[PDB]
Amino acid sequence: HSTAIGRVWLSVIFIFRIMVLVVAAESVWGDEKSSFICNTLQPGCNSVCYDQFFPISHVRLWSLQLILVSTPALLVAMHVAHQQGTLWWTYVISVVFRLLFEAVFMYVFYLLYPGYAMVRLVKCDVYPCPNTVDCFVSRPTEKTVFTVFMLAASGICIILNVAEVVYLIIRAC
Amino acid sequence: HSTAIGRVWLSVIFIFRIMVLVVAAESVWGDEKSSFICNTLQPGCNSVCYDQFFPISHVRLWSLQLILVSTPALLVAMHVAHQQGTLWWTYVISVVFRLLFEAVFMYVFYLLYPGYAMVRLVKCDVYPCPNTVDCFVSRPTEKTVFTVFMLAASGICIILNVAEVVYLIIRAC
Amino acid sequence: HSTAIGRVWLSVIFIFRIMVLVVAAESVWGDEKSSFICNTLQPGCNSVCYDQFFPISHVRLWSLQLILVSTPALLVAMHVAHQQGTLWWTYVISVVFRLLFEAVFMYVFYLLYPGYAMVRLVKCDVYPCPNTVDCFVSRPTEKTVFTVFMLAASGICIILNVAEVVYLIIRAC
Amino acid sequence: HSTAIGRVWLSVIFIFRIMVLVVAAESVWGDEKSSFICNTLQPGCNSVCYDQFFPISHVRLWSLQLILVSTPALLVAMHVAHQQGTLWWTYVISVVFRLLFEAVFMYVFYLLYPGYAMVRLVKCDVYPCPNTVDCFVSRPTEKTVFTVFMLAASGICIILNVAEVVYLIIRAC
Amino acid sequence: HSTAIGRVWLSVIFIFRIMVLVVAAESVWGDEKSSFICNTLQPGCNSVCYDQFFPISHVRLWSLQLILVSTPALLVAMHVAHQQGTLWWTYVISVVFRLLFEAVFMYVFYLLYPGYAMVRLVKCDVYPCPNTVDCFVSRPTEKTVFTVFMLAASGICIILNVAEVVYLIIRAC
Amino acid sequence: HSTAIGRVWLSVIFIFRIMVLVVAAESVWGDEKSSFICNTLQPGCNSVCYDQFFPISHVRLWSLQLILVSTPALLVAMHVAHQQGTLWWTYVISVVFRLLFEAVFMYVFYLLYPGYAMVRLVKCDVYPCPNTVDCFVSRPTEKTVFTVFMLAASGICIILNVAEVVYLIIRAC
Repeated sequence: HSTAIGRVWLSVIFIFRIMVLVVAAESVWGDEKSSFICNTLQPGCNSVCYDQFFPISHVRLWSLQLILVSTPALLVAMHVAHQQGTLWWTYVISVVFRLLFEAVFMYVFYLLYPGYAMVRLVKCDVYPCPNTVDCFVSRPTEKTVFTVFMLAASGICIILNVAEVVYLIIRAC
Repeated sequence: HSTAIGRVWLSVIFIFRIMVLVVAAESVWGDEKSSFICNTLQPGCNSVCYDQFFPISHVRLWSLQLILVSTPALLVAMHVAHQQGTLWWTYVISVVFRLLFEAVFMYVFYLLYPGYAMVRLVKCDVYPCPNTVDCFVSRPTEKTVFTVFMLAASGICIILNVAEVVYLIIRAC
Repeated sequence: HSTAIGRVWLSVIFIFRIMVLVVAAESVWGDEKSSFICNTLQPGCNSVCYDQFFPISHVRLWSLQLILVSTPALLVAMHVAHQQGTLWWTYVISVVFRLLFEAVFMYVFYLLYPGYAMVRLVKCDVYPCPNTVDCFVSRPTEKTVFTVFMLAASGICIILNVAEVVYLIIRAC
Repeated sequence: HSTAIGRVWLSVIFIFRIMVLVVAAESVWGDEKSSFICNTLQPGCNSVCYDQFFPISHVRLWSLQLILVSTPALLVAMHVAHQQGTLWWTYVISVVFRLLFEAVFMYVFYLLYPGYAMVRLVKCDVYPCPNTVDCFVSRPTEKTVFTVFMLAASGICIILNVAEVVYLIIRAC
Repeated sequence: HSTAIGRVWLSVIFIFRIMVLVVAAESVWGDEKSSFICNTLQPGCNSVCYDQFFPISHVRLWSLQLILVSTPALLVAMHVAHQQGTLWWTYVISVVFRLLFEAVFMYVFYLLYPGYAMVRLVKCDVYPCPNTVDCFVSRPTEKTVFTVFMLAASGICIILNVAEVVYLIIRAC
Repeated sequence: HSTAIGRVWLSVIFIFRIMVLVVAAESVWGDEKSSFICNTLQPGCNSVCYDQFFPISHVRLWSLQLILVSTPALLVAMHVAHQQGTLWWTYVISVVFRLLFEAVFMYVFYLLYPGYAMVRLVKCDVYPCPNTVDCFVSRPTEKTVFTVFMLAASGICIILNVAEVVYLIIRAC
């Protein structure tokens, strides 16, 4: 029932995000916290500083995004298999929710990590760490590269979803 | 035999909980105890303080909940395959037990963790740790985010199960 | 050839034990010995004290129990597939051996771990540890919770197997 | 083409050895060398003492044994599938080689580990460790229990293979 | 629709790259950063020096390359399955993009790692490491061997893709 | 199209090498470098000495050998499936290349590791390690046993491949 821009391109880009996330989950972000060390001798400051600068990691943000993005698609597949009416409205609503999930997660990424580029050193000033301590991020450049790849793919998904809605509206009218 | 509110929505939400739990099991809670350190030099206080504040972890609580929730569904599938009567009563009983398991595990979550928000620092006062020691939770914010997601999905399951019972009762009458 | 009490309930409970054991194997008991530390500075006392108090871990005891319990079931399936007589006697013998394996492993659990509740601190007095040393068990409460779940499921299996034998005897007579 | 004593019992026991070995490979013998510590401060003596007392571990000895035992069975299956004559001689030869592999590996186990019972402490006197040092085996009792299970299953395989040869000879004559 | 030089040789070489990358991902590059130590006592200099000399690791560069190389192939397969016109132009465009991805990633490898040979010692001069510190690469020779294998396979892919384009053009004309 | 000596024996031996390599990859060679320690206090000498004495590990040498050995077999399978002429010449060429790969990798094993027997202690004299330092190999005897098994299987493959060529030549003439 889908048009060519979402049947082929959107599915392939989604598979691309799946494969990239799987590669970068255990490998790039495997030692995100274990190798996250701070210049201070205060016990327990590695954990609090890591949590302060990484409230939720990129992989798990992308993992949650991919699950949320695929949820309307899973709903349609579950709904179609059980019904088998006007399923066109159901599909366009699912695409709209998919677009909203992409936009929301991209905006969440902007809020959580202002500036899509990891930095080697982060200035951590939180209890119990005295004054400001220097904590070092594991693989900042590698994480930045995969962040650019995932964000670019997400932006492509946003554009493709918008084109999907426009194409379906034009098809209806 | 199920209605639309449980055939599609409840199944999709259950799959959502499965995928989120799988993502958050090895990744978020992988280093829950290894990186759980306390400010004291007393040997063995990391283990006792972790056990005191985490009698059972969220992932394993959710893992047990998902197994328990799916158990009445597994019973019906096993019963139907072997019988192949009035299976409607069997299904509604399974839904009621599924609702009870969701409510019980949510209440257990309330008892074990009063306040659905991890804190960076926990005040541990237990033998052999002298007086009160400061122990630090690994990824408190990330665990809090996944706790909110899982609890929200569980609440949706509770609402959907209640709607399932009401819809079936209305269908019968 | 089986009756309803073992065809459905016993199989589901067995699957429940499988899923719970898989969840609790790598997660709960993954760091049973690595995080098992003692208050003494004597080298090698962590290993000997862990072995003294845990001659065989609960997961491996349950893993061996599940393999042993499923062995008569595997024998019948292997025997039936190769024969395809009076297979009723073969089935009831397999159920009896399954019941005996459940009872033996439960009794073994009683002998190895008198008192089905882990304790945070264990008093270890064994060579080369001088006098008595304080060793700390990893996740004592979480292991206790899963021990209760597994033992309760095993007790249900014992009751269901006894009911299976009684039902088959009543059916024959 | 096989008789009942090897078609059912031998196959089930082989599956039992497979399942037990898989359970005991990553779990029991996972930390065989990492947690193998010696009482000396001499660097590198943990490795040489572990190698001296464990030239080849039980799991890998059993893993090699299971591969070798299944090799004549794999040869027959490969030979039959490609031929599809007097395959009875081929089968009995495979059983004889299977029996020889079981006996050889059991004898190898006797030579490598005289006395089928792990000991907590081993007296290591090898370069560069000065004089005799005390090294501690990880999970000696748990490894002993699984050693007894595997050796008992191997002995059952030896008896079943001998019965297989005798039954086939009686069938021929 | 493909000719023999790409249907057989290109596919086999791609499978060769997949298998080699899988073997060398967890094994060779598993401890790339954990065992990457520097001669300095400055905290956090292992991470910054590793990132400076390895902005993105070879395995993840190859993993991204393989995903990108297979993307036009995945697009054609997705497009063909949904269409089922002049698909010859679509295929040759996919081959051209595949060739460009191979060339771009090979050039990226040249830029990121000038000189396709790992060195045991790297001179790291970056904040906060004082002056120049000596950092040691894990398995430099083994990584060099797999780098040569992967680059040689990539060069073969480039040559085969060029031959694919030439053969198709000759076939058309 | 293959004769009996390569259809059955060569395939079974190849499967034997696959299973042995899989068993010995994560288990025997899992801690090859992590537990490779040297008697010196010079930082970074564990890595350089390990690389000096193990330019490429046995498992990865065998993994590359198995991929290379199976490559001509994969080429024939890919070629046959796409053609479906004189495929006999193609098969014998593949066998010859398979024999050459076996011989080349065995000779490479001789060059990289002169003497097919691991030694507990290796005399490392390389920068920055001062003079000659004593480094200890992890599981030298266990690695030696698996080296003998793999080399013996490789020698059997060489003999079987030579017999395959001779048998095919005799069949043609």
